[PDB]
Amino acid sequence: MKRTFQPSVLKRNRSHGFRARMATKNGRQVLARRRAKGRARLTVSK
Amino acid sequence: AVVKCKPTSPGRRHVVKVVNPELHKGKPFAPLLEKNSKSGGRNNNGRITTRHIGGGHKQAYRIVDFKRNKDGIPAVVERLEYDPNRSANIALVLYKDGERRYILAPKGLKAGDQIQSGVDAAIKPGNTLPMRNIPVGSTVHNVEMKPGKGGQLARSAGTYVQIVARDGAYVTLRLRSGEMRKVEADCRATLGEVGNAEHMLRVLGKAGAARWRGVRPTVRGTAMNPVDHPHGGGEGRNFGKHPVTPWGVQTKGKKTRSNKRTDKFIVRRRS
RNA sequence: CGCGGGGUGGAGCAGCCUGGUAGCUCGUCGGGCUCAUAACCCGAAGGUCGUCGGUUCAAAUCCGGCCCCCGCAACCA
RNA sequence: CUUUAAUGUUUGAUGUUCUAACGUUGACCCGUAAUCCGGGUUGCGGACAGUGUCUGGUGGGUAGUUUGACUGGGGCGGUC
RNA sequence: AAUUCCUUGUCGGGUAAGUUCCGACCUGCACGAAUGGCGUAAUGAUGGCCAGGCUGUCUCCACCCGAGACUCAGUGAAAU
RNA sequence: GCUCGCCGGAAGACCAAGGGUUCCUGUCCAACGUUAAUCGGGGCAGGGUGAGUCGACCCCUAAGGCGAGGCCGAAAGGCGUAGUCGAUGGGAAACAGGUUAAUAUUCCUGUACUUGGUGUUACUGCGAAGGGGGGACGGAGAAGGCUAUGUUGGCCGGGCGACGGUUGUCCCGGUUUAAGCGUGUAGGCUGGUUUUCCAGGCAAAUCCGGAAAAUCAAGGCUGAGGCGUGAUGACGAGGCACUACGGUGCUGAAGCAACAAAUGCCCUGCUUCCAGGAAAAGCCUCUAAGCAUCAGGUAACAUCAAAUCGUACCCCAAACCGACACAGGUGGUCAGGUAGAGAAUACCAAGGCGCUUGAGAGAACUCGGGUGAAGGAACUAGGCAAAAUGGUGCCGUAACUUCGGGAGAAGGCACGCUGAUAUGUAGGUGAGGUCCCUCGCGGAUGGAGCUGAAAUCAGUCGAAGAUACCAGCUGGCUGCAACUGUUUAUUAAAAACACAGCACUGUGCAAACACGAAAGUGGACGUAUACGGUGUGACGCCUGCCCGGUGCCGGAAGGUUAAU
RNA sequence: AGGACCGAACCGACUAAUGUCGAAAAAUUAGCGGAUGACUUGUGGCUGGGGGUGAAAGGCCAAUCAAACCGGGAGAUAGCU
RNA sequence: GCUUGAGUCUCGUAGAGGGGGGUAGAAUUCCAGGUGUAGCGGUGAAAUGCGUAGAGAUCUGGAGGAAUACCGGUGGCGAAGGCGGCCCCCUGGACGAAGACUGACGCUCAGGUGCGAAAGCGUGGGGAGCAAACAGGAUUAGAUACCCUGGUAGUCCACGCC
Repeated sequence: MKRTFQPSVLKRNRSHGFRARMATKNGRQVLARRRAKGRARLTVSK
Repeated sequence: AVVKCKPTSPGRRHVVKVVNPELHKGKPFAPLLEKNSKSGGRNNNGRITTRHIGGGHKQAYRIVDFKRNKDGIPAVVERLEYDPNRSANIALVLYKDGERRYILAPKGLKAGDQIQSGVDAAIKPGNTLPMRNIPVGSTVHNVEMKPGKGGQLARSAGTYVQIVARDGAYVTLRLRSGEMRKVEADCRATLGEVGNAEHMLRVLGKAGAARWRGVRPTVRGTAMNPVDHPHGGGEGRNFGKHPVTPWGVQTKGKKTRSNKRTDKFIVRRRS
């Protein structure tokens, strides 16, 4: 079997990346909530 | 020509090819080529609009001269090349001054036949000239719909429209569907009938034959569930409904002739 | 067991619905046409309206029991 | 009052023609090396087409719901 | 009959014995001609039946080789 | 450390991805490891990743994304032109050896290469977001020439050997060498060169293309490997020398031939068929607006620059994905010996491991298996499971059929080893010698050596010669479906779906239909021999009657008929 | 030449045993089907909730699908326990 | 050897012999418009059907497929089946004329080969008229017949088969 998660960081940053978020309006709402909730790990990064 | 293969393999016993020895066995004139990356029956929004379209073999798009604006210049057809995008054989001709172009090859066209376009050409297959010079009763193809459009009518294998009459300005063309159309005499038209007329006998013989062509399997509505198609459902083959399309529109005899501005051009509908 | 319909001269069918009067075709009988039959033409007879009872001025008919026939149903584990 | 002829007048219903509304996913030029698009020439159609508002029709393509109770389990039959 | 309720219908073949199988009879509850009909070489990890072959499936199980099971030392759960 | 046993087209050795110090050394044992543990992918501390040539970054595109203006939409926002991004694609250049506790095509030794700046010398016209060439391309098939690699022989070095033999046809180990440069072959492609002219290449063009002629017959492009050179160099088995006893220092003979031969290379070839097989840049070349005592370009030489980032370790798994040190899953490359058709399989080399609970006992019973007298499906829903058949050459082969098949039908015969034909044949490769030459990597001729099936006869061994692993059960009748294929990922693989074919029907292109408030796209850069929908589902013989109900199509005279 | 045949890797998943608090939230073993094609697979994009995609099973859309997950209406309503 | 068999050459004759590529006129059907108005078509009679949504009658034009009036005759050609509007090209056979040449090369002919009306069959076009089958209307004791209105395949063209 193949458990549903075989990673590839390029596709990870293309879908959940900072710029992948900031480029759209809906993404801008998310970080607004993330900063308000005070979560340190806003997105996926290094 | 048409030939039937020997029944060696199951799926070869029904294969009939349209072999033609005069087809150039090499690669085409590069400067008249550009990629034809497939769409997959998908629009700008990625949704599948037209079904049954996908897969198929990758083919490059050739550039065909439909307009024929090079007037008063003779041309010599070099080789009848094959084109993947159409069902008609194309001919790579070379103009007297030195320009090479592709045009749909007529029926009676051999290697080396002299052809020229323009408003003062001789009555010979392959020659292009406005319809107010063509004799009444003659047969042409690649008819230009609007003046300068390029050509919209009769462009497939063994296709030809017949010029019936000339109502002064408008000329009456009896189209391929047996429909009477009206078009202006200013438009150009190429003499003769499109070649490779054996396309009607070319049977595919096997299932994969449609796959590499680009055709994808068609699932009937009688097999699907009622949630996926207006038909379907029931415990074992129960059509019982008036035949329709996947979107409710009743098929099998429902006219969708709705343009209304082109009714002034149709003399007699397709009967 | 239940629901719907039906039983009309010798036979197959109208008419019942919304009651007082029973028609059509074939068949039958007698005559005629032909040398004889059929066919054809003319005339006529024949119906307890399944059976009983109630209701009604009056019952093929309205209502109910019963007999026979036809169709459906007789299902879910 | 009826049948009615000419004139003036009033609008409706069709036919034909025209060009200026408009369409132009026809050709050409410029903005611009750009097949988007805009502007300008020219041709083809033409007060159509198309859009908006009101309106009759078709309409399970689509949506929100209804689909009784009693019942010696329910259904059917029967009843209210 | 992938369809025949009645039915294991009737007859014949196959078996010592055949509610299934094969070929016919038509009494088709309720087959049927593109919701296609009747056949069809080849193909099928397809449905049913038969014969040969070969065997522990079985008549009837017997012995033996290994991993657990059992005992000792260490670690050490679970449903309830 | 000495034996034993296992994988060995992997359980080996390297990368991408993905993790993130797990790599190496010292030390420690509570917690972690399904047990102990001075052990470890565990804790602590320290150390380790060196690049002009590898890869990314960078130059340039695909799918597709974002998108100035613009069009469109209550707003958000959608699409899209110029552009600009985006590899899994194309584009410049390095190989051998040595060295560490851990890194090395990156450091050192030796020998080379590429892209540019600046300057000098000698010459010459250069110059685009513009044109052309090139880059540049499909599947399959077979052949020829080689290499990686392997075997044998020769040679060199060591041994002559704890139970009989072994100075000989004996045994064991080794016999390694690249990039680049020159030569430019086997082979492949193509007729060269010069003069004139031209509505062609958005303008121009000496370049490309085309149309007339002359002269001569070759010239040119491309190309693995071979031979020199690189290299009187490195390496090299075994000795010689010191032991912290792990290893270091020193030295170092032979280093060739023949044959067999890949799926690797020439080959991004050639032939053939069809379903007809990216784009742009770097590079080369031609010129425009222009600039010309210039600037730049070509060649040679000197010098400088080649930055930033990754580089450790794991990478068919105790580190990735599965909560775990989990019998699962994970793309690419190299891939030897014997037998064998083979990357199957059996046993081994290199190398890596014995799977992190063991020790006794040998009951029932359970699982993984062997054998089994007599019978041989009587078992049972049913031959489910097991058993059995199983290879190669040849003999022989039915009903039926679409004349291809059916068929490897079925059913049989010979299979080991030794000698002989022949101190190893037919065949393959092929040196020395001889001759010629348009002289080189040449062609004829020549045949030693090397190598090696298969057929027959004769003899002999066992119960058994495809002796193991490996490796079809066959046939008769018949239902359904034509056939390969697809499907309920995780109970249904089928008669279901798909299928080419056939028919009906809609659509004249601003096409129908479809996504979409719209614009715009798909359909299609196709156009009735086309596209969409529906139905049936190869093929053969056919495909009957009905327009009442319903839907659909056509025609409108009348009745009815909303808004206005 | 072949949706050709036998048969590895690769892909798939027909039969049986074991497993069922498993080694594993569908695997292992012994046999199987395809294996030049409608083949398989890597990397990277595109299509999305009454929508997507579908050789069509009402299967698949992150171990969840006759309508996914997360948050908000919302302490929904419940003649019921 | 010869020649009276047979065959070949020179000059001409008549012709629907065959194959291929074109063209003309009449008529029928349908479509379009105008003129114009109550029946048209059909039969022994009648009806189904068509028509006042305006047919038929009539004039002009156009699209079409098929057959070739008069010439035409127990006339002609070819082996036979069979073949006729006309034009062009290719091509076959028979006969007459006055001579020459080869010199029996002959006659028939199982098996075999080829050609061979119509109908019928496969693939692709075409489709006016006519017309299997079929339906309806009559006649009839019955009419799945003869009669009448429509009418699919086919009849027409190309390549094969029987």
